[PDB]
Amino acid sequence: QSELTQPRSVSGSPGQSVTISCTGTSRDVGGYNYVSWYQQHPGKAPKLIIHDVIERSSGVPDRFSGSKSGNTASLTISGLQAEDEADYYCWSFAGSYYVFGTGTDVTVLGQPKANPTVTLFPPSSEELQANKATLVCLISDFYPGAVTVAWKADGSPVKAGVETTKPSKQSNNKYAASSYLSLTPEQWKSHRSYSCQVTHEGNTVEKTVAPT
Amino acid sequence: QSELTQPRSVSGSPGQSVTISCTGTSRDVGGYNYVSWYQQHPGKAPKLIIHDVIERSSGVPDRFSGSKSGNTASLTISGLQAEDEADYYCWSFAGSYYVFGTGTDVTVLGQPKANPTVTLFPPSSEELQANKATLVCLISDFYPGAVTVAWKADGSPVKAGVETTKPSKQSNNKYAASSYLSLTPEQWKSHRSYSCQVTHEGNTVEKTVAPT
Amino acid sequence: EVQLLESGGGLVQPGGSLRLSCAASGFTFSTYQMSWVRQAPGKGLEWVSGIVSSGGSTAYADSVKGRFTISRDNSKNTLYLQMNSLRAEDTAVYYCAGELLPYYGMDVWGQGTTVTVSSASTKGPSVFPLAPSSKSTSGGTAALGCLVKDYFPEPVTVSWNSGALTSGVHTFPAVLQSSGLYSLSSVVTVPSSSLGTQTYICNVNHKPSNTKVDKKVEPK
Amino acid sequence: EVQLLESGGGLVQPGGSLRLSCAASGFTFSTYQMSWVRQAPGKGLEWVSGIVSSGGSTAYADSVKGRFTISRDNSKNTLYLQMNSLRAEDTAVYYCAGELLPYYGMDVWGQGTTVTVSSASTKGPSVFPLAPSSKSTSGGTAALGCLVKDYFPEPVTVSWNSGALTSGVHTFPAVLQSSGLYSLSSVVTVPSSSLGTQTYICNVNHKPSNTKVDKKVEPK
Repeated sequence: QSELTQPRSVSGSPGQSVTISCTGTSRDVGGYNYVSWYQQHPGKAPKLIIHDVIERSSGVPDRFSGSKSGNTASLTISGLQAEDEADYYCWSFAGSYYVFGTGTDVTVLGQPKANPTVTLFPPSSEELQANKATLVCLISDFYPGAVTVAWKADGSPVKAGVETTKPSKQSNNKYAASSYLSLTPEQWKSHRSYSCQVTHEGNTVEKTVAPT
Repeated sequence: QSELTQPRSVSGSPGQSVTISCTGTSRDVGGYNYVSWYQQHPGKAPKLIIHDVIERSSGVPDRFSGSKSGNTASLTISGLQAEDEADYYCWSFAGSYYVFGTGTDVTVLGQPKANPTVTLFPPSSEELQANKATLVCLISDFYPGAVTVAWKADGSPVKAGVETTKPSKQSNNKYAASSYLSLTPEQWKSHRSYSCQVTHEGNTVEKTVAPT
Repeated sequence: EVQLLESGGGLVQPGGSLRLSCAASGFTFSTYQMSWVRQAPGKGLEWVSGIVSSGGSTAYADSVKGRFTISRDNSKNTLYLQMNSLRAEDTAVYYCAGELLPYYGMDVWGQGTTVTVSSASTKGPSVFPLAPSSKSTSGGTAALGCLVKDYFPEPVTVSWNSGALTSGVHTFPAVLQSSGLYSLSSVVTVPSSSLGTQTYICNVNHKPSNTKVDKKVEPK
Repeated sequence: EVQLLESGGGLVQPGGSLRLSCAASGFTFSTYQMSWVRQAPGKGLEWVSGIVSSGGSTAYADSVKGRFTISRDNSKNTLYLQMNSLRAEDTAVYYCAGELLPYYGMDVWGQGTTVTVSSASTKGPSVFPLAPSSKSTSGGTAALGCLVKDYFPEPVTVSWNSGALTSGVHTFPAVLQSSGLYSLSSVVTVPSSSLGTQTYICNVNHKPSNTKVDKKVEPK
């Protein structure tokens, strides 16, 4: 039917303003004054923040405003706060259907360096009796959201059987990832120690488990 | 020795500023620059928001500021938002001890008047076999935080055995209350119906239960 | 107060069918116009079908025309979406959303129901206890948890001591393995000093497979 | 990450004693000044005792001197408060709170432990199921719940389907009865259509009396 084009992402620093544009056709954003904006945090339903181009929903501060000029609607957010970090979608009536825009991921920067907390578990008893063995390296509360994971057996690296998630953002826009090493019960028993060595911003943190 | 006096309560409308004073002595608020402010929502730990008279904590927006004149510290909050509704405590070093201020309850107003949802349960079978009977009238999502409960048996009022709570702010600064009518299993059995009748701003809502 | 309560999602084969429902309350359902909106993993919102306050009169995204039917009954305040001949690209969270005055926008939203369209079958999780080490228990604090291995689809729910334990709890996002199965871990950090008197049970729930496992986590 | 985990609160007779604990993690405990702060029901924050990073050197509110002792060891990273000769006015949430540089203020906080000083005794709740009507369920929506009668002290925890159920759950504030016992109710609102197929269990937790009840709510 057609698309309502937004920038994929925009970032700002705390206390600044960002504007998000939304370009449609004379049939939608230019085809009525029925433009809404939606805010959506990870895992929650969208919240309606602006309706009828310019009107804030109840409880939405005046830090949020909408506008329009020909076929392009805009949302401006001023005094940007950590909590404004989210995806935003415009929306318009389009005569015989409705359409959401393509979405803009808004990141709010600043926010301090956090180094990860690393927690490493060795295989459990129940797992070994099951003839499987999983080493779990949990990495949390880091910022920025990038880490490198290296595994070790005695000295010497291991590279076979590793699966690591992408960093995702926990409640607080501080990041968490996970890494798994699958071993056979008899390779777990062949070494004296296994290590999870996590790098973030030049700095490596290490944890270590052992058959014991 | 040492108090640190704050106004009990201050209210503002959305988008406005409010200031909160904190008067100590030359021996505390006047006796160091070690004045902090705390924000605390119900049932959660206090959050440090200003330290060293004037410095904001990480992730505290610019719209919180602190100052001082002689023995009085002040917290100003500008562009007041729903989430600013909370209690605020100053704090100072006091030489051989620490002291919290007396606390200020900050209310943020407007917010739409809301009519309550009433939900009335009759006594359960398990309860009645225990030889007791409790009618439960649950009142939620209302604004402001005043309601009036009347109970009925068939036609007529019942004022004996009623316990009703004070309204409390639920998550959303919309209010909830409950009312409990304790009867004997035979006084419950001896009417055709019981009613919970809830008034809020001159509007009465009624719910009605009966034996089977 | 004003809520929309949805049900019916699921794992379905390609060609399969599913009916979603959405029971309303807190507002005059019959005077609001109602939509289904969906969102695929990692992707944007997309409007799907609309029905006007009365019923009968309906609009469909072209993506689903001929396959989906939005309906309602205002006597039972319920909204439906019949989805037929489903394909993998229909894999999404589905939301019912309502709109009293038309063109105003949608400001009542359900919590969403996940629809998975796959040729892969449901696999229930294996739950393994991640025992507090007898090392860093020289220090004040201990990490304990549960390994939730080899399930499909998305998602698994983890709570602790039937939901009474909430402090110190971090459930991590799942790893998608080569095999196409997920695993995740939940961790609780607790006072070491509690590890003798206090019982820590992880409650794992995975709907698609009707799996509810309680696993006691003990010192090792 | 930077966490303080407390234990030890309780119901106590006047004249009794109680030791609170607080196990730290994610920061250098040894280098922080540590406090206990309490808060009486409906009242304000009250600083109570402090101990310097180094140990030994300690300050006390006058409210509690000769009765409370703050201690620490920086090898277990753990903070203590021994409370002797408790009186009813000592009834409060107690918080662990630390501050690296003195005079700065405190922004690590424990989650709080409730201390009740009463001539008491603990009473565990009776749990009664609040069954959905066959009168309301002509419409889309059903209210079901749990009645939690006659407990002391505060608080009771209520969760549903062992924590798996979350949406549409409202647990109301307790009523203090003439008797001096509390009662509360939890309610979940659910699609009526789910009532044949879906199990609803309320999990009621009252620590003081070691009570954990699970009660199945069924249509009658």
